[PDB]
Amino acid sequence: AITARKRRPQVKLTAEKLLSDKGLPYVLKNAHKRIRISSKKNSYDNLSNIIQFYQLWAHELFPKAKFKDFMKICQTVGKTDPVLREYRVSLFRDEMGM
Amino acid sequence: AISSKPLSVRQIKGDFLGQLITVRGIITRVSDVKPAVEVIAYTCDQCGYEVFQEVNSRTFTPLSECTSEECSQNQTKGQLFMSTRASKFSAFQECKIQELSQQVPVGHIPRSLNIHVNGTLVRSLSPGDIVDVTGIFLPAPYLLTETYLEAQFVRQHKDVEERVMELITSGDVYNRLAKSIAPEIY
DNA sequence: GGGGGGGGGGGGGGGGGGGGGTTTGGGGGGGGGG
DNA sequence: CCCCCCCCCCACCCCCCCCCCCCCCCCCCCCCC
Ligand SMILES: [Zn+2]
Repeated sequence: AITARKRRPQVKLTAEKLLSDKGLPYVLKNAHKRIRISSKKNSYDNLSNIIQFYQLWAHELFPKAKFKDFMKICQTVGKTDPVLREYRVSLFRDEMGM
Repeated sequence: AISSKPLSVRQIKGDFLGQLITVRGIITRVSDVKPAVEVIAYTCDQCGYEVFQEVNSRTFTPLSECTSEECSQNQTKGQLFMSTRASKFSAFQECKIQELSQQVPVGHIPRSLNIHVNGTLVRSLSPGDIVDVTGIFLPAPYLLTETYLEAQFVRQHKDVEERVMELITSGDVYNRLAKSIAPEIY
């Protein structure tokens, strides 16, 4: 019966999006393929070989945030969300189930 | 048939605005060529999805925030930066046409008009040219509007090494050519 | 002993209001005529 | 050679911006399982 009034929306990294296909399943699809670590390279380069993939994945998943801030958000949702816990424990449960 | 008739500049009245008229006069001044944007291309720093603004006036205001869904759905307020590589420019030039000195009524100042010419038609005109030009007679933002003519079509008012043999074979050509210099002079 | 829910602080967005955006005379230098 | 002339040089709307207010998010604390 009433004409609308606008209110500002907001978006944040929900655990559902973190569990979308481009979320952690993307990590499982691509991390072991893309990160490579070797004695043939120094420690700084090996650390960079990790960080480059996780940064690109983080930006492609949630481009809004800086990489460190994204990491804090990920650590904190990891500290809290039950479905994310069930997923992570399911990963190590699958490794147990091998 | 009206587009066929060559109008002198002072016959171009306000009722002609929007019509494809044809004008006649002398070009008193010509601008150097400069580029003008048809479409600005902006890169987006934070997603790489470019965005476009078309320009349709003598001025514009540049974009700031990435309006693309790639940023907007991610509510990622990325910043836009203009690229001259990807923006489409068109060649622009202005010329001032004046009515012919003979057409001026007794005591009046000679009247004049701005012609704007775009694209490949640029640098078809030069100062001192006497010329007929077809164009759209248009207003521009200054209720009194500035006005100009968007040029569309131009009409300027203005083998041998075998052919020289026609005079050589006739002979005594130095004496005759010297006698051909101003024959009306005794 | 850990996770949820309640309550308070702090930050960001959105709207509203306001201000800004040519002639005439004189001296000195430089050139031309008597 | 000297003086006069004449030439030069000079004195109302729209955008940006800022201020104010309200809501939403994030952290801390307390209770429940
Ligand atoms: Zn963007």
